[PDB]
Amino acid sequence: QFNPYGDNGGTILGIAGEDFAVLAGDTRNITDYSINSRYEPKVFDCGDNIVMSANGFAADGDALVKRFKNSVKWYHFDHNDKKLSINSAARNIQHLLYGKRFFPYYVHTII
Amino acid sequence: TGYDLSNSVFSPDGRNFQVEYAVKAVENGTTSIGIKCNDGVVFAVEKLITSKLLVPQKNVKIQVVDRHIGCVYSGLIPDGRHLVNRGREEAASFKKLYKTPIPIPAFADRLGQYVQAHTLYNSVRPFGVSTIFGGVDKNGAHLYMLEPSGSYWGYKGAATGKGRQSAKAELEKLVDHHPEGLSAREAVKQAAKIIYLAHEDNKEKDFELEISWCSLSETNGLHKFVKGDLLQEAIDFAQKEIN
Amino acid sequence: MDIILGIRVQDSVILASSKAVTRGISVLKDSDDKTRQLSPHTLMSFAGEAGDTVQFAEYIQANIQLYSIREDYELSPQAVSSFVRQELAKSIRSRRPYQVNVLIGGYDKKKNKPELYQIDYLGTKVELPYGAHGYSGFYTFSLLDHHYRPDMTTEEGLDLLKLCVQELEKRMPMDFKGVIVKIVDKDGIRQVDDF
Amino acid sequence: DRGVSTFSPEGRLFQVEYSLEAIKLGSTAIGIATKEGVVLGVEKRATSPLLESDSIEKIVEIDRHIGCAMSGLTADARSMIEHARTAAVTHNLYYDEDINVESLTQSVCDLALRFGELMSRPFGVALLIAGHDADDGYQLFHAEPSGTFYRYNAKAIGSGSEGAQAELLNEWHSSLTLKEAELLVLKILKQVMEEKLDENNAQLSCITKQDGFKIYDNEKTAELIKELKEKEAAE
Amino acid sequence: NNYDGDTVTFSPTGRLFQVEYALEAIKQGSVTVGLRSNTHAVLVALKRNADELSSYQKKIIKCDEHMGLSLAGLAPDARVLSNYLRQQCNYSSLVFNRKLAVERAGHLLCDKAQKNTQSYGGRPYGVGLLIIGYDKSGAHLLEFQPSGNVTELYGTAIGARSQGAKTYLERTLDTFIKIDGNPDELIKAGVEAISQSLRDESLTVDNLSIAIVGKDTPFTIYDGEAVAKYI
Amino acid sequence: GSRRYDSRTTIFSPEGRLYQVEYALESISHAGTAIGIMASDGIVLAAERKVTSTLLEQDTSTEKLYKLNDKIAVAVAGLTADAEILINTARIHAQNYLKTYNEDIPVEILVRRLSDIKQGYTQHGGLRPFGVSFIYAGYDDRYGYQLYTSNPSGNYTGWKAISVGANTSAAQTLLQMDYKDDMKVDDAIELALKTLSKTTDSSALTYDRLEFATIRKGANDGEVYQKIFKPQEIKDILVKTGIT
Amino acid sequence: MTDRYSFSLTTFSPSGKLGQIDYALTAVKQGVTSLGIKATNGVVIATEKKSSSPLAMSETLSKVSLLTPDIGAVYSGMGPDYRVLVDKSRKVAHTSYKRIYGEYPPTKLLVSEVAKIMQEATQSGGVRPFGVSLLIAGHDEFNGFSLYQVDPSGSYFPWKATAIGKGSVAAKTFLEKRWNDELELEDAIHIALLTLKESVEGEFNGDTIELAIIGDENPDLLGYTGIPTDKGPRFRKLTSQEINDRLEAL
Amino acid sequence: GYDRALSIFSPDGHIFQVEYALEAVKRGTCAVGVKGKNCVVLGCERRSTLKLQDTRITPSKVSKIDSHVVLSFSGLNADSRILIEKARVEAQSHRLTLEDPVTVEYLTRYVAGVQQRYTQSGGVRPFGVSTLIAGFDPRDDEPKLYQTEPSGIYSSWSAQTIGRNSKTVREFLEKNYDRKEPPATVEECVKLTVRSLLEVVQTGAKNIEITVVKPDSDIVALSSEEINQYVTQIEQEKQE
Amino acid sequence: GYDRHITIFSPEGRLYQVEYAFKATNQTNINSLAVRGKDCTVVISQKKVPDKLLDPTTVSYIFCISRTIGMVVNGPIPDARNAALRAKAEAAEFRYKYGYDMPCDVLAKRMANLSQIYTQRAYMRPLGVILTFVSVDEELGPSIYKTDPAGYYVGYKATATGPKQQEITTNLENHFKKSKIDHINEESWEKVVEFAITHMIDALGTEFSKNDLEVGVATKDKFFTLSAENIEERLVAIAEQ
Repeated sequence: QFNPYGDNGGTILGIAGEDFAVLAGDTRNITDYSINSRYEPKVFDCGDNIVMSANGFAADGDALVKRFKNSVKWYHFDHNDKKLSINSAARNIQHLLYGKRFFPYYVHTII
Repeated sequence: TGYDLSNSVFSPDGRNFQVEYAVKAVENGTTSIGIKCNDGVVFAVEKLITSKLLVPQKNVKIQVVDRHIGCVYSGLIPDGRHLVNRGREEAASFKKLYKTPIPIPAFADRLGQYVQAHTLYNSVRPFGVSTIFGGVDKNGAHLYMLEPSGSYWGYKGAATGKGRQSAKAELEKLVDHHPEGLSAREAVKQAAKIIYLAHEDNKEKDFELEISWCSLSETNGLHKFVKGDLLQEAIDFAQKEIN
Repeated sequence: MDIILGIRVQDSVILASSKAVTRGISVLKDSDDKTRQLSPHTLMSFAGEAGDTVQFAEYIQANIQLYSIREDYELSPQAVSSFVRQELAKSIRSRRPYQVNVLIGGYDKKKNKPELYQIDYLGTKVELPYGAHGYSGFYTFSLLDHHYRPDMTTEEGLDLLKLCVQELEKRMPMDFKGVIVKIVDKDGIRQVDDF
Repeated sequence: DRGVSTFSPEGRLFQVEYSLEAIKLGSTAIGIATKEGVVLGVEKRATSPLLESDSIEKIVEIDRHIGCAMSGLTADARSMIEHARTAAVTHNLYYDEDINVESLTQSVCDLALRFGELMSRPFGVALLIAGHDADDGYQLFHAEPSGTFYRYNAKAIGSGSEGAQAELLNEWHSSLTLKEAELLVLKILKQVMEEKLDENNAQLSCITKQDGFKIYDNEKTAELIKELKEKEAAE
Repeated sequence: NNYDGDTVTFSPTGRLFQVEYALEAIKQGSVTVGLRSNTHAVLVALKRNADELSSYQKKIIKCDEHMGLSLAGLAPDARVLSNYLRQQCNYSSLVFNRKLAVERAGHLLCDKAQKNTQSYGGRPYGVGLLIIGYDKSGAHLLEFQPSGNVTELYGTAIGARSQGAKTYLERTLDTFIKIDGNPDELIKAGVEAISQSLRDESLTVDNLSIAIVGKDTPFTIYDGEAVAKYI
Repeated sequence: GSRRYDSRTTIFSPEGRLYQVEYALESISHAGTAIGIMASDGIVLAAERKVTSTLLEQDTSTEKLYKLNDKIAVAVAGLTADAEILINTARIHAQNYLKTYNEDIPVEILVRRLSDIKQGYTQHGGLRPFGVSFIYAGYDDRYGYQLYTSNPSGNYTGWKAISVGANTSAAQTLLQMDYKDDMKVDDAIELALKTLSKTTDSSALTYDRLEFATIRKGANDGEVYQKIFKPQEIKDILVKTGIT
Repeated sequence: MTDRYSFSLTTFSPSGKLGQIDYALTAVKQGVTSLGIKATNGVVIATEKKSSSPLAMSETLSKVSLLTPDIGAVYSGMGPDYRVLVDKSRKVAHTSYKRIYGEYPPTKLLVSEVAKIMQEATQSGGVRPFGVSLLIAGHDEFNGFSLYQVDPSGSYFPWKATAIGKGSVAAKTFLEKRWNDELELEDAIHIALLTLKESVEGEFNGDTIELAIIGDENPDLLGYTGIPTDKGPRFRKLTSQEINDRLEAL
Repeated sequence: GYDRALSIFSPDGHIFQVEYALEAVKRGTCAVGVKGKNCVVLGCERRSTLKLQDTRITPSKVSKIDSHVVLSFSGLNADSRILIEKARVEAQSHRLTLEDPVTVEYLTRYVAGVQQRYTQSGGVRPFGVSTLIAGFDPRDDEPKLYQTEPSGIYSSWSAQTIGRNSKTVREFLEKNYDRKEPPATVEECVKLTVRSLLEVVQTGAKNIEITVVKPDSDIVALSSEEINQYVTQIEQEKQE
Repeated sequence: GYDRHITIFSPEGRLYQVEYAFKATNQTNINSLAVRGKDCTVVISQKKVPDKLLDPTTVSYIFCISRTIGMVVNGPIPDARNAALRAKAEAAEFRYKYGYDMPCDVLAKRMANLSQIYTQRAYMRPLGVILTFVSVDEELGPSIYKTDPAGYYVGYKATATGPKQQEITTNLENHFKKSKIDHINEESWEKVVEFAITHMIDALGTEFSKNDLEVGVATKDKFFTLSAENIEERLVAIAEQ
């Protein structure tokens, strides 16, 4: 039987300051007991001053980040180069994720 | 009448006038030729220069289908492209099912049936292009020309566009004065001449010459464009003959 | 949800339907009318899978009301039951079937005679003097076999129903929080406002 | 006949141009944009004295920050309003924010050329879409059945428009206040309407960043009619 | 005449009048100019208002970071076509992780427009477009025409009176073609070229629109106070 | 395009008439007259066949009177082939109502759906209407005996007595004249034939140019019998009423 | 883009005519004469085989067709339309009857089916009516022998005897004299051969005539034995010879 | 399916098929409605080119959409059946999802929109019908009367008429209806309605129909007998 | 005049579009002829190559439809190829579904029914062609069946088609009046081909070199066309009269 999911390990971390915020993640990618790469970054700049990590099953994680980055591009095109508020990003991501509600993205996401 | 206002209606003669009107659009186009040589084919076309603002070399008109077929056309350029995209779908799906790349007669009838298809209904317009195409296959070389009606045949040489007649006469000469065969590189020169000779009729503006060829010995059976040196060598050969 | 009963007397149909709604471990509500009125002289009670029961009743109700308006005419209880049976029999081979059992009690004004129809979620219909759905039958069908006679007054029918509810309160494991009782007769539907 | 989507030799779409004729037959609609707000007003034009005048809804809310006035075949605008409302509410659901007035307009304008052998003919109604957003402030847009929309400081549409627009050309300046604009809309309507302007055959409305889009009561406009009549007695 | 009823019909000379009338909508459109050196490509467009109270219809649309077009004719058609183009650029990015060739954008546009000239019930696009981009083989300028004919050039203009700017560039060819590594000079020449297509009005702050893309320049648009610099 | 050859069958005249309905109605005015008369205790259907040749198989035949169910029958005026399409439609609709409600279909309900079909062909779809007019003769246990007519427009109306087809102007005035509400079935039978006799566009009114049917209360009480007359029986009733 | 003709090509003219049906009837009028006669124990249908060249082999072109083992058809008008009708008619005899009830359809019912197809070309989008009139001759256990006529309108009528095409007016009159309600089949064959001779220009023999009957059952024509209830087809084409035999006693 | 755009614009900015639909309404038998102070009365002409009608079973001219809203119409009868049915369905659908019967405004707006849809869809002609929709909103005693027309526009009316010779009686009602003073009694409103029909109707006979709607789903049709008494009554006040 | 543009009846009951498709039939100005041997069926058509630029081998109106079926077309090439491809597809599909080779007459009927539809359904035009199918059928022996734009088809003893058809038809008509048999009574296909070319010469009153003709022969289990030489050999034997 084909298992469509995997698990590539890693861990991520976000803390908010007064006028700053951080998003951190280790750079190790694994399957079972092997190391795939010792440097495979999972925290990404998505423009409009938003950083994103989708930790869990890398293929689902990459798919998502990629889609949200595209969401940013089209938000600019469709609404006259407006800036995407961090809260509007968050909401847009809810819809991205819940869109696959019955075949989920195996990722715990932080921006 | 009314017989000519709708595509696919027979006039009482037995003609479909709208195909015939499409022919007029072809006749209004720039000149293109095909020469079938010993182990290949050569294609050339007249590219008129509307302005010194056209980047020379950067408005390519001869198109390749698969790896081994070249097509060129006179008339409505968009139509020609649309027909080539179909030829590309036809040739890919042939290769997908049968593994062998599509034979040239086989390919000719795929374009043939599809063009003919546009003479069958009033809800499409016929193709505004005559197309000269061909290449090398498992059985040697093949040159073909295909009219808006869907008619096509194999050719020793062929031509269409404004310069259709002079080119035609110049090709007829070649068939007589080289009955045993014409070589790949010879035919590249000859093509360059005949485009120049048939630039008599679109004398208005001046032009850019463009050639391509598909020779089993010279291009290894693949379609390539004639560029740089061998191109200029044949431009020169044709400067020499309008003298 | 749980228990639904009905008995046709001389010239009325009496429907009794349990008042409790239970989700798992909690009795969420104890005053639930498991009933829809389909037309002035027709009543349908229902029991079965949650959501499905009301969705079905309300859908049937809407359909019958639309018919009433179109023809300016009340359908006979036989016809309404035959419609409802077909709706269920249709759904039984559905992708997701309706999981609802019903009793249809109505007064046929054209033949002055009450009628009671018992139809399970499969679209299995029968006309009965008295009927029940699920586990209620097991306890009451023996009482009714005995004490029922075709020419009972409406209060004789209610007293007979009282026995039926009492036996269920004695021996049913589930606390069904009493019944809502409704009478259907020549002058329409009304509810006995305590039991 | 000939195609529904055909070009004239002039290079314009027949069916669009004829729709533009039907809009000219429409009742008058005027909008003026100010740094304090945007005002929309319309001629109601009850076709008989018996028709209950306030059942005429030619000014209509899209969201709390966007309003709409119409002119022409007004039944055609029903579905344009529906689409606009849905687009606005939808965008708020996807983004937790108000949709930009220009974006709303562009969305409505997409609909408009979606016809031919999708609907069978263009719309027979022009729209004045007026709203406010944080990035571009107060705005007034003219949305045609051609698909094109223009932004106006002030604009008039309908049968009174040719005159009315010329009048707006003289009177609009960049420092108008809201009360001034309200009066100015009332003035120009009175001027172009057949029947005599009162609080029953005309209607006013505005959109402010603070209280959003309100249609005015009949009692409230009545006093601005009074105030206008009094002002014009002076000098 | 009888043969202009639709696109599916050829005239007896072999012409498609529906396409020609579409070509006509362009010429009523406001003028716009394109031109490029070896390092940059510039669009300059003359914007048109409806009256003294209206905005100035935007005429330049961005397609990707490396590509964009100006329009003259039916703006909704330009919006459709620019939108189609944005998607193709975005698909090249997403699937192939490859910024889309300006030349391919050309062929894709040609082919989309051709569909609408051969089937019944459709209509030709009623707009002309100028496409500039900086791609893997340098600066580029393309002239799209709704007949389907797309053309690569050093410079051109389309719309009303465009014929003035087009002969101007035809002279100025060897000057501007070598404005490499200067953005402001290349723009200057475009602003001068667009001036040959003026009458009765000349270039004010909120009627002029300029766009530039090139070697180290993302396709960016300049309007209003940002173009005062060039008036 | 294809538009060039499109009649547009579903459009308004500048006076607001549906051209195609009108011309179909005109078509029906040349069809054999059919008459329906309703009594307090039954209904009569009578119709004239299109000028029969002497070789046509007279007895095993139907072109005017068709059976919808056990309680309802129709008389046809117009194109026979069009009518049969609509008839089988109607016969199914009848059977569905039975399967759904376990009750025979009320007469009006069947008439409404058939009329609603006709209406559809006049508003959408771009096809020609059905060149058919019906007299519906039926019984139900709500309105007793009922007569209706429907035409290509999809309009229907109820009648005590009515005609369709040829000479309905003449035929309607004759009926208006000698009809009374208390009238019994055997009188209506006689009225019907007398009326065709006066409006027929040929000289003799013989049995071989008639179809005839009665729906009587006549049976074993409460139940309704539907009688499509054999040719011998039309001859018998034609002599009995003294038309021959 | 395929069939854009989704509107009627037959419509009512101001006078109330349906032009295309009228014209289809005109086309039938031109067609070679065919006829049918009901006997008491049989039915005969007949028509003229009129060849385009003498190089044609006209036993190949067959104008009288079997539809079921007890039903046959003949026509007048356009042959190609007739051909596709016989095809559709044979299939419909199975799909909507035999596959349901296990027996072949009765004559009137199958005729009803054909009429329905023919009617539909009168109304459906993007088609002309059929250009034929059919004569269908059949027997079924509960109706006996019968003969029907189907027109381009899709209207049909039963006949004791009739003819259609070119010389029908004359031939209907010839039949009217000779028909009685006591004709044995051999007599109707004889009458049919006489009636057909009036309307025939050229040679008149077994090779220029196609003639079939719906008569008795033919066990010799069944192909198998062993089911006593299945008795073989009642439809039978007469041979070139069998026709000529009766032109002797003509 | 049949695509053709049957309703399109003309060079003068008119949609002829819509306007020719109004012509079919013009021709339709007259219909009127009047708002009382606590009722609405719907009156309807019935053309008298034919008696011998069974009037038990011929479709009556005022239709119940729900038990608290009715609808009359002028124009094509077959067309009106479609609008009515659709409206009746939507009316039950609204009760199912919203748990409340429709408002007269809502239902009018729905029917109006169906009519509008048919003016810009392929393969369809507009409805040759205009309507009066009248009734009382749920738990509301203030009366409602609305009108729709083939274009799809709709609005409220103190009183209104449609159909043949409606221009005549709109004149009469404009002259005979004080907005400051609506017909107080039911009797009063019914009388004003018959009076306006008699400007156009011929005999009082089987030519007039009246239907009366009071609040809380209180709808009754008047019988010839009682209508006769209104005809007789106004007649004998013609003695001036 | 629109009852002349699409396939609907004219007032005199005619389909003008079908008639005009018959006129396109002759537009190639080519005559074809078919005859039956005992073992074979021969078809000959005129080969006319006007242009010196054409590759003469690509110019042909005889098609190999299946292993056993040959088809010669009278009419414009695009419609001919269209009909050829379709009949090839139909022949192969028939073999797949029913487990035996499609017969000449059956294929002829099938192609005729397709043509019939174009005369009834409005959006499809008729093809401007006449299709002469040939085989040696396993059940029927040598077979010639022909199809037109009307949807008509029939079997032949022999046949001819084209502008000069009538002269050829009557030439053959007369031979069979005399011979009194259904066929060319000859052992080899070689001599039946010779017969065909002969009576074509006589009827058209013209002379043929090896490149003025095109010949297809159908035999037991294969149908094949002849080359320049197989013809030249055959013309040369004709020289010995």
